[PDB]
Amino acid sequence: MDSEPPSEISLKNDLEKGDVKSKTEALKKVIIMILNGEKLPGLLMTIIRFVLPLQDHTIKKLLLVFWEIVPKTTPDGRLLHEMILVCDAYR
Amino acid sequence: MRILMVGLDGAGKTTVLYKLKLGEVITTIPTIGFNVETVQYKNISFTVWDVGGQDRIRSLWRHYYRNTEGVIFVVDSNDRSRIGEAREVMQRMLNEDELRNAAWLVFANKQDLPEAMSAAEITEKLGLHSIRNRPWFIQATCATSGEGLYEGLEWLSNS
Repeated sequence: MDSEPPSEISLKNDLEKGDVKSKTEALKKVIIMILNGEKLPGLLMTIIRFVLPLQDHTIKKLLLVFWEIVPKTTPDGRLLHEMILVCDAYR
Repeated sequence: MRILMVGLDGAGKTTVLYKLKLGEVITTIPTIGFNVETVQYKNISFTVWDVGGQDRIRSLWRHYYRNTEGVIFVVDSNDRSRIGEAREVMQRMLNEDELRNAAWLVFANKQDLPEAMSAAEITEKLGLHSIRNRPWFIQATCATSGEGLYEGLEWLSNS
């Protein structure tokens, strides 16, 4: 997904699927559309839900990636708190 | 079947989960995070998300709401100071659109303790009678003995 700004409905579906690869790919697809500068908050609860505690680095690294380029803007699955869904289980 | 089990810290959520999964009473630590496990009961495989109840984590439950078929809300029946707080958490949880049709099962837990509030008392304090929009049930439990646990899984499976 080079740059496709309407694809956020499919990404939500792909983000949790019971297959780790699909989830990684989805979250990756979100990153590439934001970096170009395209739509991203719809997904947030889905994105945040699988990855949170785990020591399994790749999804964690992917989520960690998305928190330095848009964390502030996206708020469906995060909202505003001191120990946000950016860092609460990332302790 | 997808299940979300929450409640305030120390209610007994992880004790419940691992009693169900291992038939064992484990020595818990506060859960900073979740535990997720699959349990077989009578041809149903329940995937239970036990999400820690301390404040930081409490702020995160909303990410586990979506796709939830049923909600186990664990209450420490012996703690009277925090029952109002439980009531407050649970009431706005009931207002959550992703939790809209999910089956609501309250566990009044630590029923084994001498001064534990009764399930009826808890039902009045949590305002359970006022839920008309979906299925609810309250069950007295003791997670250490295992009492009431499977009666819960039973009720849940009949959603």
